[PDB]
Amino acid sequence: KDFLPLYFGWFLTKKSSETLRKAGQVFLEELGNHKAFKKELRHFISGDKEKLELVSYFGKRPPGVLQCTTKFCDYGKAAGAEEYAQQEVVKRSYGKAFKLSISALFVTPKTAGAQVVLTDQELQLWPSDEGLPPGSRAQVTLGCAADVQPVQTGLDLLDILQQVKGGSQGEAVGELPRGKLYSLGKGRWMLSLTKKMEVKAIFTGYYG
Repeated sequence: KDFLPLYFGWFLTKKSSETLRKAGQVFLEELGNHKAFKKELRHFISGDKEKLELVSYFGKRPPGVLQCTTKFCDYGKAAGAEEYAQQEVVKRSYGKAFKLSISALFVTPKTAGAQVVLTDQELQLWPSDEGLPPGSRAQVTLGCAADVQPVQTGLDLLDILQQVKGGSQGEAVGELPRGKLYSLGKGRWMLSLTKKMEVKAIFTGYYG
């Protein structure tokens, strides 16, 4: 038996990764500057030379190219890993190029990320291990706070998408070049892009 990757996912191309990463940074710089954000600072961090630099706050960022993870396998140790990797669709798609659609950027006290909206064919690659449809958790992580783990970004996203589903999104508290800014409370923020970003990526396995 040959062992599996650390994980499967869509790995963005150099160009797409650079584009998204840069858009992510601009958003953190813009957000940290926004009046509506500075007002809610107490809900973002507990601690207290007045401005918070969000780029600094999300002090852990992906070292290489950005990526959208499907199944964490831990070389076969993760539950369902073998079952996921044995699927025809996974084996067929391995090394194939895809286009991912980014619909929004979001920030919480724990993570910063980009929401990915998967096509139906891409959803075939989403593992099957709430009231939101499958694949809602899909995202690209842009940054995390010092003690936060990668799995958190997907959780943060779902929590945001639930707030939207319930109509607690609210009126846009601002307008950024790329879209409307929304305050969901508890340090949560979302930029709904006027125009969805398309990024190119390759579906494959990372071995560490």
